[PDB]
Amino acid sequence: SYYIDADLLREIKQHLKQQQEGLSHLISIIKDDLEDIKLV
Amino acid sequence: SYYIDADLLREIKQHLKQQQEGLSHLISIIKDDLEDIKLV
Amino acid sequence: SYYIDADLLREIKQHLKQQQEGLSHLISIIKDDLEDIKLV
Amino acid sequence: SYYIDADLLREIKQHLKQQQEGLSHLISIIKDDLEDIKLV
Repeated sequence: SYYIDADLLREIKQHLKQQQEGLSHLISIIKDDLEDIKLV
Repeated sequence: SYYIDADLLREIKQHLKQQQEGLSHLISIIKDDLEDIKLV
Repeated sequence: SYYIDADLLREIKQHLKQQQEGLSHLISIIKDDLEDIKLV
Repeated sequence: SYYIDADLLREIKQHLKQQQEGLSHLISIIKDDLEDIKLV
């Protein structure tokens, strides 16, 4: 049978992966601002 | 103690704003798809 | 012959709303921080 | 110039990590949905 929302689920997943990459990028910017800390 | 530039918060908040827009987009398209499917 | 399961989409929508709640809370925390910055 | 405690930034990072967990869980749910649709 044809799953009527197949293309939609694929699109939602792709958007979520893009958003996940955005969060990774944010986390990376934060890590880069903290990376030179030797102690705390 | 360790500190960072306060303006980093504004960069973070800008990206989060965008994350929010992305989530809103996805919620909207799901609501639209559910409306279109008329089960009888 | 189609296969349709609206519960799958409702589940995804529920998770997206939960995500949006968390993201709104984080934005609020950063706005609070930026308010405090302005005052020194 | 204005400086914020590095710990405030580590806290934001912790919330971002929680957001990443949420997106991962949702991506996993969609992936599982799409596997299941193969058999209908």
